[PDB]
Amino acid sequence: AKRTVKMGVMGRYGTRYGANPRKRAKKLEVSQHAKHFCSFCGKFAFRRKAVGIWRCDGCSKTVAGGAYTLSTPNNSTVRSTVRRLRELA
Amino acid sequence: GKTVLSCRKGNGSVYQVHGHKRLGPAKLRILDYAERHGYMRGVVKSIEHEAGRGAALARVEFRHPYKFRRVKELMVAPEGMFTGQSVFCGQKAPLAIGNVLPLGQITEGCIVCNVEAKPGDRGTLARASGDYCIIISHNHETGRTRLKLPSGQKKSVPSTSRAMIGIISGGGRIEKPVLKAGNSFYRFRGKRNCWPKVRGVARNPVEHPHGGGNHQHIGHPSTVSRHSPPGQKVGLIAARRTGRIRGGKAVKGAWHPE
RNA sequence: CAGAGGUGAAAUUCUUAGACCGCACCAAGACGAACUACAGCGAAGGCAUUCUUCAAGGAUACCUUCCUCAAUCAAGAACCAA
RNA sequence: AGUGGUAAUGCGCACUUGCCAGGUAACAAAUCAAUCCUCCCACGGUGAGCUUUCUUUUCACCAUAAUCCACCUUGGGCCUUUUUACUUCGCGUUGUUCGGAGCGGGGGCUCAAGAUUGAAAAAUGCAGCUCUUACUGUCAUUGUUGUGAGUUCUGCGCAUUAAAGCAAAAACCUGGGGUGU
RNA sequence: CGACGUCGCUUUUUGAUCCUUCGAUGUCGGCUCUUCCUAACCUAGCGCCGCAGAAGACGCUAAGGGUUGGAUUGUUCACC
RNA sequence: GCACCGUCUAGGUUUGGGAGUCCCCUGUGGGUACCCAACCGUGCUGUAAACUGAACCAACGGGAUUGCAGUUCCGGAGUCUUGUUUCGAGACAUCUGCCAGAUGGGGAGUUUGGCUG
RNA sequence: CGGGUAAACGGCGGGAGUAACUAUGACUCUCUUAAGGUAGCCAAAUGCCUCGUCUUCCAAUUAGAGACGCGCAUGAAUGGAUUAAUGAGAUUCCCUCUGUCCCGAGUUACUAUCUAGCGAAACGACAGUCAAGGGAACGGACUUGAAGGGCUAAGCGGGGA
RNA sequence: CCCAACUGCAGACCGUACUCAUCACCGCAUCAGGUCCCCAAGCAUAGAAUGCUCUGGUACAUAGAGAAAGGUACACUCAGGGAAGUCGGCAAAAUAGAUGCGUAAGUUCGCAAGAAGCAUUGGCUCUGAGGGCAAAAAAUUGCCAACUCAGAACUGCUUACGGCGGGGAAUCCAACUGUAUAAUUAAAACAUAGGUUUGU
RNA sequence: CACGAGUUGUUCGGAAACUGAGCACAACGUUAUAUCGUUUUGUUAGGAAAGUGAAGGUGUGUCGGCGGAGCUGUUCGACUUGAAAAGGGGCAACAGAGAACCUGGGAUUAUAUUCCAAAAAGAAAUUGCAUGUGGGA
RNA sequence: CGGGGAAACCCAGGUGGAGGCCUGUAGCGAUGCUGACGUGCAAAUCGCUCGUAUGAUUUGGGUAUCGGAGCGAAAGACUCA
Ligand SMILES: C#CCOc1ccc(C[C@H]2NC[C@H](O)[C@H]2OC(C)=O)cc1
Ligand SMILES: [K+]
Ligand SMILES: [K+]
Ligand SMILES: [K+]
Ligand SMILES: [K+]
Ligand SMILES: [K+]
Ligand SMILES: [K+]
Ligand SMILES: [K+]
Ligand SMILES: [K+]
Ligand SMILES: [Mg+2]
Ligand SMILES: [Mg+2]
Ligand SMILES: [Mg+2]
Ligand SMILES: [Mg+2]
Ligand SMILES: [Mg+2]
Ligand SMILES: [Mg+2]
Ligand SMILES: [Mg+2]
Ligand SMILES: [Mg+2]
Ligand SMILES: [Mg+2]
Ligand SMILES: [Mg+2]
Ligand SMILES: [Mg+2]
Ligand SMILES: [Mg+2]
Ligand SMILES: [Mg+2]
Ligand SMILES: [Mg+2]
Ligand SMILES: [Mg+2]
Ligand SMILES: [Mg+2]
Ligand SMILES: [Mg+2]
Ligand SMILES: [Mg+2]
Ligand SMILES: [Mg+2]
Ligand SMILES: [Mg+2]
Ligand SMILES: [Mg+2]
Ligand SMILES: [Mg+2]
Ligand SMILES: [Mg+2]
Ligand SMILES: [Mg+2]
Ligand SMILES: [Mg+2]
Ligand SMILES: [Mg+2]
Ligand SMILES: [Mg+2]
Ligand SMILES: [Mg+2]
Ligand SMILES: [Mg+2]
Ligand SMILES: [Mg+2]
Ligand SMILES: [Mg+2]
Ligand SMILES: [Mg+2]
Ligand SMILES: [Mg+2]
Ligand SMILES: [Mg+2]
Ligand SMILES: [Mg+2]
Ligand SMILES: [Mg+2]
Ligand SMILES: [Mg+2]
Ligand SMILES: [Mg+2]
Ligand SMILES: [Mg+2]
Ligand SMILES: [Mg+2]
Ligand SMILES: [Mg+2]
Ligand SMILES: [Mg+2]
Ligand SMILES: [Mg+2]
Ligand SMILES: [Mg+2]
Ligand SMILES: [Mg+2]
Ligand SMILES: [Mg+2]
Ligand SMILES: [Mg+2]
Ligand SMILES: [Mg+2]
Ligand SMILES: [Mg+2]
Ligand SMILES: [Mg+2]
Ligand SMILES: [Mg+2]
Ligand SMILES: [Mg+2]
Ligand SMILES: [Mg+2]
Ligand SMILES: [Mg+2]
Ligand SMILES: [Mg+2]
Ligand SMILES: [Mg+2]
Ligand SMILES: [Mg+2]
Ligand SMILES: [Mg+2]
Ligand SMILES: [Mg+2]
Ligand SMILES: [Mg+2]
Ligand SMILES: [Mg+2]
Ligand SMILES: [Mg+2]
Ligand SMILES: [Mg+2]
Ligand SMILES: [Mg+2]
Ligand SMILES: [Mg+2]
Ligand SMILES: [Mg+2]
Ligand SMILES: [Mg+2]
Ligand SMILES: [Mg+2]
Ligand SMILES: [Mg+2]
Ligand SMILES: [Mg+2]
Ligand SMILES: [Mg+2]
Ligand SMILES: [Mg+2]
Ligand SMILES: [Mg+2]
Ligand SMILES: [Mg+2]
Ligand SMILES: [Mg+2]
Ligand SMILES: [Mg+2]
Ligand SMILES: [Mg+2]
Ligand SMILES: [Mg+2]
Ligand SMILES: [Mg+2]
Ligand code: NA
Ligand code: NA
Ligand code: NA
Ligand code: NA
Ligand code: NA
Ligand SMILES: [Zn+2]
Repeated sequence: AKRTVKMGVMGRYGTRYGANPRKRAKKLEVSQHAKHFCSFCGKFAFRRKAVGIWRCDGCSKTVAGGAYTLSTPNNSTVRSTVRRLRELA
Repeated sequence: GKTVLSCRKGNGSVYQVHGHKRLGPAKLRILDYAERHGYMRGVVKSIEHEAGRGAALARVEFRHPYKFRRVKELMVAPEGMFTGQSVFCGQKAPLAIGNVLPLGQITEGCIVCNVEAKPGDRGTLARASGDYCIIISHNHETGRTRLKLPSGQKKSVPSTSRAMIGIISGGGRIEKPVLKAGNSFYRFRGKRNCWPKVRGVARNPVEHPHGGGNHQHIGHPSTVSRHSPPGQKVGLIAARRTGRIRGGKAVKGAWHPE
């Protein structure tokens, strides 16, 4: 059976620190502990090993990106711009 | 009176960097002959975390250009760099994320990090996590490149200064609320002795200009002159304005006519 | 070079520290005039520069396929200008 | 002037700090299994205590150091083979898993913890005693069970909350080249 | 009982003074305990009244004896 | 004015010149497709999407002392220097001293009358 | 001199009249500021008056709570209002409970107490019964009276200002 | 000259007693204060709580006699009343383990909560359930260890070791965990996460 | 209090011999004055701080092969030409790193993994030199 | 792993062992008795009671910052009574 109604992993804080600060931290706390897709090896095995460090369990590759997610939205746009500027030359 | 805390920290003493457990300065490779005329190929060996720094660090192995040995330089890792990646540094390096190129070889609008303020300084700009510079234009007459700094300021540097393509890894760190005094305790454990912070109005008048009073108050304006001597220069130093900013946050810093 | 702005008329406002006006430019964010119609597309809300792209949608055409698989609805679900 | 095995890798095969590259030293939660030992049982020997009455009883003891030789139990890594292993799957943990980037099954290689045989080592130690004084001799005993309870040695790390990611060096080890050639 | 006036008493109020104490005389209130005064609330007598009775007013001798439990407030006072 | 100091090049493009496929069996092995000059270029043998390799202590070719081997230089690995390690700035700058003025409880020293029911 | 800036220091009005009974004042006039205290909150740990006024709590309420607001002198990061959880924080009431009390009683250990051994300190002008009187206006000494045989053990807190 | 198994010879320096504390150190002292590390038994029990005990250690801290008052206590009890005491329930009393049932307003949905409240518990003699190993519908046949829980009959209480929350309705303040005036103030003070501003 | 005794190590702890937070000798600079400052972000100092040495050539010693005990050439250790090695000398841990011994004793009045003597009660493990054997050179 | 549902998803059991979470030793502190003592055991101690006790935790050794200076989660606290 479901053990909490609204908070999930945030239930470890009890009644402390306020609902809005808990909600904002919950989104990043869930993502920083989740499995992210590995473009190499095609597995969902990327885990954070420190702020900005991601190591895939499947292929043992280490990637630098994102404090709480594997790839920030800014990096996705930057990757597209660089490839576009590379083809223009 | 007594020496104010802000002035006491200039002696160093117990307020210095907690440098133990740090891997060392992070820098680009030396701007040598191979960089100036060709390129050097390196292999990313590891991605490591250093205490007190949000951005990830990369150990890149190069061959010595003159001797039979390896070099193994340590630089700030851009986002997306991975172990086993080939890194190209030099004049002829292709435009790709993680490569280090002269600023004059980089197109308008390319996002760069680890930018050299002066040619050969091994990277001094856009080094904090999630930060980057935007190239505005080049001017071939005077050999200068114009870029937009992370603070919004516009700066011109020689075109021979090197930049790394991409953005610094570890972005989004500040968007997570700390929620706990203990979490702030661990954050500054690797940096220096600067936390917790005691308000000046909470101190005694012997220690701080804001100290004293039968009520906790600053009895004088907190905006102080730029010429005030140390011990008097506390509060809002040489503030151009105060209060809530409405209708656009202006670019902070000093005006540069360039 | 001595006003400009603005209104029924004015004044607040800007201006010899050069406003307004004139020419070619630079930056930034909006917007896509005329063509624009009792015209088109979309379930509605809505949708107007060009090029390159990605999934769809309708109509029409058919001596293709198939064989009642449908209509409308509590509950439930998704979308919805400002 | 090394050598065997399809392979994992095996074998007693020279020099190397000219040089170069790696490794050891070298760090890390919790859960669960748990070592040496400790404590309890069960059975059995030896001595002592209680003994108006009971008590096949109560208590004590029943020990094996380093260093070596030879070589079935668990856990991990790996090799080979069969892989027609995942279409309205399978193996495994108490536990968060895992697999065509090769799961399971057969057969193997290896590493780590321990069994076990023996040398050491009974010639020692412990307890009681014969003889008769000499801190004398003779002689008897000289243990095994436990799906019992503890026990961080170990399994155990690219290993913890983490905007916390957890010293270094000497010394040593192995290889790449080269020497021998 | 007593206006306009007038003569006193007291030291349970405050004020006035600055004699004693500044090489120090322990500050309010309450609790406890004893004693003293009388300008007498009750208790013993006795006068007088706008003193029928009842209940009271005023006054004299008398301080031997007695003079409470609580809510609020640190309170003294105050109030119920 | 002339002449000397004073000169060599990767690669790219196009002007002259001369000069050597063969063995073993359809396959395999070895080998030949060059030099010069002009123009550009400017010191240039590797990469233009990235997933982890190795590279040292020279071969070789000349000149002297068929071939081969000693002691040698030479080049392989261009040469030169009105000279600066290189880059940026630059005769300014607070860069150095001195003189001068503002600001300056950051700090120092001192003072903050008398009479008095 | 001229611009900007209050999440800089800070600041944020007075009088008079006025609605079919009266009261009150939506409304009006006038003096004036840099602006004249907005949303909120309150006799609040901030209100002088003050034990404010009303309701509630009690047999009885200078206490507590809820209301009201001319607020001596409330008020918005000199942060305003609210707030679950938390608190050796301040306050009021109820149940339970009791020697807190009515109103005290009994018992125990160790003392005190007596003995053997051992053995200090503080303090110490001299001393040490009162009444009244004067007196530096509160005497143990002085005046006039009243007491007072000497030496001792345990206590006790009136005095020894 | 270099390897293998031996063999021969030689293996220098300093520390080493004792103590580590209710007597060996600091506190003027053999001072109820302070002072880091290792080994750590049995029973009760959740147990490094607390109580008692084998081993080891100790009987050393001036004693004897011994019901005055008044004291101090890591000592108790008290009829009837039950906070009338007091500034104030200070102090004391009170609650109490485990198990089943049950639990309000409010709320940041996490709590509040052990909310509040009812009920059971002993001893005996039994009965079920919860396993391991071995042996060719083995859905049975043997052997055996450690305990736990539950349910019955009978029989009890003088409610009886230790240990172990009193609870509820509200206001004020601070969000919370923390810190902090060694030696009269632990708080509402400081910090804190969050918010804003300034310089660069 | 007096007198007289007691502390025994190749392996235990330290040092010899590691680095850490750090210190500060040299060097340089400063100060009227060094009794001041810098001195680990790989690291002193305008800074010539390496005395160590691949390979060779040249002699000696231990070998090897060839042809006629010697000769040539050659392998490896001793003695006499110079590749490459940037960044001076040291301290700071008796709980980090490191570290070849462990039982029995009737062996004390008091020390003991420290003492025990030929049956070392004994069983080991480790360095440094050598000799001989076996095998390569 | 059951149960529902067209879907979105929802409801039930178990497993697991998070937290500047709670009760509670050692440890680290010090609330009240305004208790004892107050020429003390003590120039700050004793008793009971009490806060906290996986964390901003406690502690050994070493090392670094001091006198108009140092250090201070800020009491003018502490810098050998
Ligand atoms: C404040 C105030 C007013 O209340 C007092 C209370 C006491 C005292 C002390 C004097 N009383 C007599 C003598 O002069 C002094 O005694 C001592 C021991 O100094 C003064 C004033
Ligand atoms: K700090
Ligand atoms: K102040
Ligand atoms: K103009
Ligand atoms: K006085
Ligand atoms: K009478
Ligand atoms: K504090
Ligand atoms: K010095
Ligand atoms: K701190
Ligand atoms: Mg200083
Ligand atoms: Mg602060
Ligand atoms: Mg203060
Ligand atoms: Mg000041
Ligand atoms: Mg304040
Ligand atoms: Mg303030
Ligand atoms: Mg248009
Ligand atoms: Mg909108
Ligand atoms: Mg490791
Ligand atoms: Mg008077
Ligand atoms: Mg006087
Ligand atoms: Mg006195
Ligand atoms: Mg006096
Ligand atoms: Mg007195
Ligand atoms: Mg009378
Ligand atoms: Mg009387
Ligand atoms: Mg009387
Ligand atoms: Mg000044
Ligand atoms: Mg001054
Ligand atoms: Mg005067
Ligand atoms: Mg403004
Ligand atoms: Mg108002
Ligand atoms: Mg008010
Ligand atoms: Mg007044
Ligand atoms: Mg009351
Ligand atoms: Mg109120
Ligand atoms: Mg005000
Ligand atoms: Mg105000
Ligand atoms: Mg404001
Ligand atoms: Mg007298
Ligand atoms: Mg007295
Ligand atoms: Mg007395
Ligand atoms: Mg010894
Ligand atoms: Mg000893
Ligand atoms: Mg001890
Ligand atoms: Mg001493
Ligand atoms: Mg002393
Ligand atoms: Mg105990
Ligand atoms: Mg116990
Ligand atoms: Mg005993
Ligand atoms: Mg004693
Ligand atoms: Mg005794
Ligand atoms: Mg004593
Ligand atoms: Mg008594
Ligand atoms: Mg009362
Ligand atoms: Mg009373
Ligand atoms: Mg009272
Ligand atoms: Mg109490
Ligand atoms: Mg509810
Ligand atoms: Mg309120
Ligand atoms: Mg608080
Ligand atoms: Mg806590
Ligand atoms: Mg607290
Ligand atoms: Mg502190
Ligand atoms: Mg204090
Ligand atoms: Mg206190
Ligand atoms: Mg505060
Ligand atoms: Mg806020
Ligand atoms: Mg002596
Ligand atoms: Mg002697
Ligand atoms: Mg430095
Ligand atoms: Mg160091
Ligand atoms: Mg040095
Ligand atoms: Mg230097
Ligand atoms: Mg040392
Ligand atoms: Mg020591
Ligand atoms: Mg050690
Ligand atoms: Mg040793
Ligand atoms: Mg001894
Ligand atoms: Mg838990
Ligand atoms: Mg806690
Ligand atoms: Mg707790
Ligand atoms: Mg608590
Ligand atoms: Mg202790
Ligand atoms: Mg007291
Ligand atoms: Mg006393
Ligand atoms: Mg405790
Ligand atoms: Mg000093
Ligand atoms: Mg103060
Ligand atoms: Na530093
Ligand atoms: Na508190
Ligand atoms: Na006197
Ligand atoms: Na007399
Ligand atoms: Na003691
Ligand atoms: Zn992967």
